[PDB]
Amino acid sequence: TTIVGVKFNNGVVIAADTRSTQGPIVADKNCAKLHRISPKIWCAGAGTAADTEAVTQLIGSNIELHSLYTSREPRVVSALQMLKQHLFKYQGHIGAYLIVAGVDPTGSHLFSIHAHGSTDVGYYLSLGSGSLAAMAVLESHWKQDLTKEEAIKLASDAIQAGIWNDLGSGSNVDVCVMEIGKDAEYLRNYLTPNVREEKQKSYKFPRGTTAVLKESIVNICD
Amino acid sequence: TQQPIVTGTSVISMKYDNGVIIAADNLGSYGSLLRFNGVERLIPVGDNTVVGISGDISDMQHIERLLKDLVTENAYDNPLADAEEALEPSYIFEYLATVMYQRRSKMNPLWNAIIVAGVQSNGDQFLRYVNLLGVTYSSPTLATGFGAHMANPLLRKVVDRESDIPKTTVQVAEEAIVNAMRVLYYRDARSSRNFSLAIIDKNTGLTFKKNLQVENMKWDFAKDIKGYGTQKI
Amino acid sequence: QFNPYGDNGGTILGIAGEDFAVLAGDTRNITDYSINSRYEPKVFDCGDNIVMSANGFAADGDALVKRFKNSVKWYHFDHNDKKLSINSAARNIQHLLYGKRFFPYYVHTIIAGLDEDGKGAVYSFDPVGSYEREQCRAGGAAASLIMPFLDNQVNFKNQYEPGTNGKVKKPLKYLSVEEVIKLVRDSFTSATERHIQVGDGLEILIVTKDGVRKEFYELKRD
Amino acid sequence: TTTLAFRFQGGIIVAVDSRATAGNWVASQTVKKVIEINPFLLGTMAGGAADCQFWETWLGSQFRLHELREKERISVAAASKILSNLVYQYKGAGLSMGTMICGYTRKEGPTIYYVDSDGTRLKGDIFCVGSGQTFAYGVLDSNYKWDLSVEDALYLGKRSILAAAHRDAYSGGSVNLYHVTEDGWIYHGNHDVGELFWKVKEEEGSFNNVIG
Amino acid sequence: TSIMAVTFKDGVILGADSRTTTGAYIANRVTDKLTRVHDKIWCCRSGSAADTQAIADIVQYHLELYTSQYGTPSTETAASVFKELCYENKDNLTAGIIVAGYDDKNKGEVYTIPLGGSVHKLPYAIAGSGSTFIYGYCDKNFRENMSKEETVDFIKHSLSQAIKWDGSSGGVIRMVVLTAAGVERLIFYPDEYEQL
Amino acid sequence: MDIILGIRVQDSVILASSKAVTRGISVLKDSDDKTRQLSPHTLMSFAGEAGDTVQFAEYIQANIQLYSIREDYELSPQAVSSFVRQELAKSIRSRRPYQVNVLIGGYDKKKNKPELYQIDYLGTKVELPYGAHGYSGFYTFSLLDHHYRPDMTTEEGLDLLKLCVQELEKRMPMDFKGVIVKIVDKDGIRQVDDF
Amino acid sequence: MDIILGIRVQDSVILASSKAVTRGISVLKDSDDKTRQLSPHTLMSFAGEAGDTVQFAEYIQANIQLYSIREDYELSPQAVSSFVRQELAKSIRSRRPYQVNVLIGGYDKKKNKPELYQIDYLGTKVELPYGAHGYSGFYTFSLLDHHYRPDMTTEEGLDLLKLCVQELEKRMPMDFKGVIVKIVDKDGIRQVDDF
Amino acid sequence: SDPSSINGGIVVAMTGKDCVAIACDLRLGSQSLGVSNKFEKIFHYGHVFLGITGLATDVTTLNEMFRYKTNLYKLKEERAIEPETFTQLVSSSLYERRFGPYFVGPVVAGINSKSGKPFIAGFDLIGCIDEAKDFIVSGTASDQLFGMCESLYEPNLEPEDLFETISQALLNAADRDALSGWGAVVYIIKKDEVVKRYLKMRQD
Amino acid sequence: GYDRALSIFSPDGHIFQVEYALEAVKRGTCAVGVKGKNCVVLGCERRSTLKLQDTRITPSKVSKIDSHVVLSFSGLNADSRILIEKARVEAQSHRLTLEDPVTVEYLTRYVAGVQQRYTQSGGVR
Ligand SMILES: *[C@@](C)(CO)[C@](*)(O)[C@H](CC(C)C)NC(=O)[C@H](Cc1ccccc1)NC(=O)[C@H](CC(C)C)NC(=O)[C@H](CCc1ccccc1)NC(=O)CN1CCOCC1
Ligand SMILES: *[C@@](C)(CO)[C@](*)(O)[C@H](CC(C)C)NC(=O)[C@H](Cc1ccccc1)NC(=O)[C@H](CC(C)C)NC(=O)[C@H](CCc1ccccc1)NC(=O)CN1CCOCC1
Ligand SMILES: *[C@@](C)(CO)[C@](*)(O)[C@H](CC(C)C)NC(=O)[C@H](Cc1ccccc1)NC(=O)[C@H](CC(C)C)NC(=O)[C@H](CCc1ccccc1)NC(=O)CN1CCOCC1
Ligand SMILES: [Cl-]
Ligand SMILES: [Mg+2]
Ligand SMILES: [Mg+2]
Ligand SMILES: [Mg+2]
Repeated sequence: TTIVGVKFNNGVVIAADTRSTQGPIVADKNCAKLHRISPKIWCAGAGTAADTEAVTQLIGSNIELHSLYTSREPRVVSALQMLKQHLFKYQGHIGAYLIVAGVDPTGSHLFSIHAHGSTDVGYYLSLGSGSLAAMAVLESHWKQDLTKEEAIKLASDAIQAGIWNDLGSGSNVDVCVMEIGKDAEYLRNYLTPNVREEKQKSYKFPRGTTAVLKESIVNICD
Repeated sequence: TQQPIVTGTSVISMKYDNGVIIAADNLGSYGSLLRFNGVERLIPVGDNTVVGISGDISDMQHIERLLKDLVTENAYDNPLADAEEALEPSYIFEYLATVMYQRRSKMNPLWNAIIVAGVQSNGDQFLRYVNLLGVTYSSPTLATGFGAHMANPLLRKVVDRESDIPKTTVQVAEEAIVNAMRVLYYRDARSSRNFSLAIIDKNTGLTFKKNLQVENMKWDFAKDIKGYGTQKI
Repeated sequence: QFNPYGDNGGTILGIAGEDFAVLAGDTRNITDYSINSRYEPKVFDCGDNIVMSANGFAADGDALVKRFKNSVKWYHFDHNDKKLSINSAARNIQHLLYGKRFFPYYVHTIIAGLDEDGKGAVYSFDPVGSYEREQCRAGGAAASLIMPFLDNQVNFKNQYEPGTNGKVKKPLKYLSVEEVIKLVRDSFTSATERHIQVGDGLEILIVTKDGVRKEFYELKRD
Repeated sequence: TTTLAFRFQGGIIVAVDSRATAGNWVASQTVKKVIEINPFLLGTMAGGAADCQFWETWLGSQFRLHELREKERISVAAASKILSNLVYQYKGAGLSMGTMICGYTRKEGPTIYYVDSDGTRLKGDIFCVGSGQTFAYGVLDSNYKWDLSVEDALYLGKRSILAAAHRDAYSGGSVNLYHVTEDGWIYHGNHDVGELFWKVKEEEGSFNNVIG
Repeated sequence: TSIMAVTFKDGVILGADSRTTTGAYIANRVTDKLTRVHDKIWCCRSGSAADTQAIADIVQYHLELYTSQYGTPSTETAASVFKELCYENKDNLTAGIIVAGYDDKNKGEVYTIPLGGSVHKLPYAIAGSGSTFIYGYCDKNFRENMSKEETVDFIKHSLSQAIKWDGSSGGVIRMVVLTAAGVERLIFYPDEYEQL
Repeated sequence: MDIILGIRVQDSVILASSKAVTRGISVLKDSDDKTRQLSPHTLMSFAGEAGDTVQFAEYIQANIQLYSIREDYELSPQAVSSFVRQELAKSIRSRRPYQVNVLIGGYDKKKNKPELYQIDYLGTKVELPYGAHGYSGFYTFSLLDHHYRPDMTTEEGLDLLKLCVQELEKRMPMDFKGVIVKIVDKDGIRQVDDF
Repeated sequence: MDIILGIRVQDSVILASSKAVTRGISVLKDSDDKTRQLSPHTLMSFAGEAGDTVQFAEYIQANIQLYSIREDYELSPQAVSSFVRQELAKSIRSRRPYQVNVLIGGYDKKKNKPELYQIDYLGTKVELPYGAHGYSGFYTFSLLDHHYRPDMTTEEGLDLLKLCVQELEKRMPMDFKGVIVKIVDKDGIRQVDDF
Repeated sequence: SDPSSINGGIVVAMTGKDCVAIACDLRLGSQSLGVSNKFEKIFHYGHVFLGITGLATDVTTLNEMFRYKTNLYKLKEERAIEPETFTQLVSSSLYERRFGPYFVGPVVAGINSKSGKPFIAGFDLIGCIDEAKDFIVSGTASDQLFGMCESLYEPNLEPEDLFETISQALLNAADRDALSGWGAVVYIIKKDEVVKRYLKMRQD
Repeated sequence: GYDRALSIFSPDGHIFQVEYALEAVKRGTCAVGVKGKNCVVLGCERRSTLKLQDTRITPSKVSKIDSHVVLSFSGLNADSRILIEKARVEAQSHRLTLEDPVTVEYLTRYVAGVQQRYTQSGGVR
């Protein structure tokens, strides 16, 4: 995977590619790596696919119950603390590498979490196999006081660097923008620069090509 | 069977409209210790080729001697040693590529990654890679070590395919290389600020730049960063 | 401890027709998750209407092609410029490979051309020299993806005549050069989608009595 | 692989499959596992494909040189012993070969020799070699008699390979038949298991474990 | 890492680089290794990022609970809590921590806690991979009862050398000043400290 | 423990099990019965790790006999086999798993049909016309593929079984000291004394 | 390769050698003769690693036959055994040693006495009244301790040998497919066809 | 001793115009030894179909487990479980055994009875969901199946045409794998009828 | 090693060393071979200037190469031993690899080949 996070004027934006591997084989050409912990706290995940999904859902569930209990909108630091303490307890065996971001009554935030339970703070971050390709772009083009449209451009460019140059990443670019005072917008397939070309030939077989031994109606009803 | 002791990190390079550019920092690391700081890892051969070497420095110095000796041997009984029968980049590469593969085949490798950059007699740009395994490949941009992971992505934004080479000037190309060297200083734990850069042009020839430094760095934003999560001070 | 072998990825494909033969291969070269080159050819004209590719560890691949090209040269010197027949080339290659039985060339080798009756021929080799003439062969990283597709479309395997109760098989016939290139292009676009080490570009070498033609096609660069 | 050859009243039958594997990957279904060394000598191949194919081809060159030097076809015993002495020199180096040298001469009559890569050399009437050798033995032994006809012997050899091709995951493709007489070897065709299995099931009434 | 803490006339100063690594890749070039466990008790973190963070979080929790019941804890007390965690979990931890704090009675104090979990009270302390290269320098140049400006120069020059030689250290030099006046944060960028 | 076979025919299930018990370079016993009666119309043969085999077989036997007393009813071969599979399926993820392979031959009195189940130590169940565990299968399966017919009698099945034992005695490396044969049908379980 | 025995009696030496050749889970042959005639009054049986056995036996056979032609004379069993021991004693410190154990049974025509030598792959020679290689000895030695007498006839020796084979067939784990028996005496070497 | 490839087997699923198809081979073996040629790998709970490849004892165990769970679901909910919901239940159940997992490669297929939308999905052994518009593959010949499906597949195929495509994908993939084959079954699933067809394939 | 080419051509196309070796044969005691319908007989001369000989132990003129082949000679006695030894070794080597004793033609061809090798090898006569 390639995943990034970029802070801007009035909030934060995160992005991710959509490739899912299984050894050298591409299992899913368009999987969703952007996860919703709460309405305005989102999470980009890299590493063991089941772990990033499971850990994000568990903490997301507990965050919802906490929000109802306290009658308050959830904070990013709460999600951060709950995630890191969970991961640390499992001594790295739960292979989740996360970029946590969102807006809350305190302001806008951007963090990263590693499988062993260490957290880092920053204005721009990148995780996954294509993090070096992405970070190279971020280090070259990032500046202080980015606008919304500039941060989306920088974030998606960093993901593209991973898509093209890293074999672990590919296909499309997902984006989620979290601005202060507004609803978070989830931009599924924000870019689709890897469309499959028309095939040279149709492989529709003449009916009856396959040899059959038995037929039978299956009963699905009661 | 070897293990590398004193080592050199990334070497980066690319093609442009009239020639090729190559660069590499001046560090000789001893594990985590940044032991030697005056190490030149770009070695010119004639006035038309530059060999950039990463990996073990003792093996680099051996290769230096071989190239030095190659120039001597070519001059023997050769009236056109500074003209038609001068050493080409393609000759120098193939020689090294032969040596590297012979050494790996004897289970006693020269623990290096090498990039031969230069210009041929007919004006064509030459840029090709070879390493301890004897593996060879060519591309509009080439880089070793961390450079492969961080520099190539940046350099490929300038020259993504063959047709982008005529469209790329020497000013634009050098700017990209110098930028890449800064990124490597940010992110490679075995890199140094000081580096060397070489340009081989079909018109202006060989330009060798020593004692360059990474500059125009962004560090100011660091002061705003506090704690690792919930600290406010 | 030093490891003398490496994996440079890529995949190759050979198909034979009635009066022609093709040998295709992608132009991508890799190590681990990095791309080394987007255009590094590994299918070569070796003279005497013989095309060759040795996919796998590129250093061993280059060494082998280099030695066979040299073998062809010395065959002319020692035997009065006689044309090296495809069957003779194959047997010679076996001895090159088996010569290093106890320190092998880590490559899958395929050659293509015309036999002495003018008919299309494809031979394939394992790393230590066992060989076999076939109508059809894929080799390299995505061989397991492409090969069963070829069984189905080139040799009409598992295809029966419609309405014959799976009793009459679909009859074997030679394919036109136009139809074969269609299958090659579709095979490589499919392999590019699902294998990370396959992409960037496709280079096909076609072999007829007139000589050796080339064709190039773009592939997805992610 | 699965290969067999047995001696009987009417000479020697030799039968092999045609599959080649690299782990669980079925690499080929059309491999020629019988080498025709000369009009009176055959060799079977099991184990490492390159090892078998290279050395049994080399073997035929040595036997050609024998008849040039001695003005006489090489004996089956001498032929098999050249191979066994060769592989013995490479003992421990990691060659993988399970071979059977089958042929006829005047002095010996019909003869079969088992030769493998750890140096074992055995004369005998019946042998099965390969990963599916046990499956072939089961059918072959339970139906074998010396007084089989040429027609029945050919079928039993074919049927024994089919049995192994079915059960052994690393055997299959097609059956190659050979018959060796006083006049030399005779090829009895390539038989694809795809069609042969169903033809045998219907006509013989066997293979009741399979869904018809 | 390269980290150090130095006592002086008016209190104590903590110092650190900003580099976090995965092998040879710098995962974070602007890391803050100086962290607050109490108003005027801070620590320098070296070793595993995950372990030192987990530990520092637990210590902050303990000292917050201590304050609620018994008032402000001593610097010695804080070091004892760090020790208790590091010693009792020595088999599962990779943490080299320097504890530094300012009392009004005891003034500036520095306690260092190596891998084993042992406690050592010192006038000044150095630790982390890059500390090996400055034992000679720091021993020759340290004096007791230095001024604020002198101590800042001592830490700056020391960490500058540690960074110069250690590949596992780099980025900016962060510092935290602990005195009766309050808490002051300082930062120093490469362009300044490299050419010292 | 080594050779256990099973053949289902028209009206019965026939189990054959080797008599040898070997440990080291000594055959300690040549008359061992590697089977337990689970119920009047259900028989289980077993083979595997020393100790584990008998301990497991008797544990199953006790449980099925307990069920029979409680409900005053005989469980079907299908039900018994499913119980056995689950016990092995639990076992494989235990601290120390049972390393036992079994064949369950039974006659279902409600369906009036013979049934043969093959279950390995992992808990892998399959119903078969003929079955075998261990190296035996590598000879007997291909043999039975050829000679087996579904409508055979018990006498035809015993001849078919003799054909298997002969092949094993010819081609197997170890001396397994012959077999004990038992038949399961509508009238229950009985042993063939002369084989 | 597995079972080789030897018994020296009053006027002859008797060697017994198993007929089975096994590889994996298959008995490839059940009529193998694990012996070579070195000279008219000297016989050597062998057992050990596949290939090594026959290669070694024939190499010795060639050397002894060469000596016989050169000198027009037959070497004594004692002389042959010492030659064999030295070849094995060289072998053990080679790059790849012969892993072969042998028994040499011969009749010395000058002394008019039968002689039996046991030599292992290390080159360890001993003259014995009765000998065995491999696991066979663990049964046969104690048996022969009890039943053997020095003044026995050839017929008494064959009965004594039958008593050994019976015990091995009862208690050995592997089926070795019987034995080929050969007698060495004043009249040379001959094979017993019905054993 | 690699649990996922001891017994062998494959499963594949595809979508079409207002229909779905799921297919599997019939082999169960012990490494090289083929044991059974009747071992089906596709099960169904109401109108939701589940295929499972991998270690056979776990295939059986999980079938029994999901039958158990879907039966309790139906009693309490008073309706049949839908493919989208069932997918989540499978994921939950597998991840519950995160550090001692069932060695399986399950595949869900079915049509949602409310919306009428065709649905397919795949999982890894610890429960990661892989949703797809086009096709899902699983088993010892997954590489082969990926290659066949990616080239042969086109969208919006009619049930009769879709049958040919999925059948040819399974057959030609199985013939390039030693541990897969020995017979095959294909399920064609329309909104309110389901046809099951046994394929004739080579028996080696 | 001693390399000298002792057997060489002369202007008239003769190899004198080979021809002088024939003179040594002409000096040697007579030997005769006659083959019948079902047998072969080898006759040999023994010079009678040697009395007080011990015929039990004195080397015999006819030598067995194998149990089925014999070799007699004329010329230098010491030389003959070397050929006989090489022949006897080759005889056992043939039985070992071909599993069949040598033919008389083969054994002759081998011995003749050895004799030829000494006519164009350096350092030997
Ligand atoms: C980039 C693309 C690569 O790093 C991203 O980081 C993505 C993250 C996305 C998916 C959130 N990572 C992957 O795609 C990830 C790479 C990976 C593989 C293996 C271990 C760790 C990371 N791939 C996966 O997680 C796949 C998801 C599939 C496609 C549904 N799962 C697997 O590859 C599983 C790994 C399961 C596992 C077990 C124990 C510890 C860690 C992971 N592997 C298999 O299923 C392979 N095999 C199938 C046959 O049954 C045996 C297991
Ligand atoms: C039955 C079918 C199986 O036992 C037979 O015994 C046949 C005998 C026939 C072919 C004469 N045996 C094989 O098919 C044999 C099995 C085998 C494999 C490897 C070692 C020993 C035995 N298969 C082969 O020899 C294959 C044939 C190729 C695929 C056509 N060859 C390989 O696997 C080669 C060579 C292996 C090797 C041996 C010795 C030294 C070095 C290498 N290896 C590869 O092709 C590697 N691999 C294939 C998959 O793709 C990635 C690379
Ligand atoms: C200097 C740099 C060294 O002493 C400092 O002490 C800093 C201290 C600060 C950051 C608090 N130490 C590190 O930066 C520390 C060095 C280190 C590495 C490994 C073990 C102990 C210490 N780095 C880390 O902790 C990183 C931080 C991540 C990148 C945010 N973590 C890793 O490198 C993980 C840790 C796993 C681990 C191993 C042993 C004990 C505890 C945790 N290691 C990996 O991910 C391994 N990596 C996998 C990819 O291939 C390269 C190796
Ligand atoms: Cl940190
Ligand atoms: Mg098979
Ligand atoms: Mg530094
Ligand atoms: Mg198959």
